[PDB]
Amino acid sequence: ACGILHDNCVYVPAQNPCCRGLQCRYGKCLVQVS
Repeated sequence: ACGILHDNCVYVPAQNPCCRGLQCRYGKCLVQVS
């Protein structure tokens, strides 16, 4: 259960719980796409 593009999360990259490619923003894990 890696943090997804709309999975509530905090900006702690050091221990990124998200799927590699997504980055936690204070609130939700942002899909680091542009």
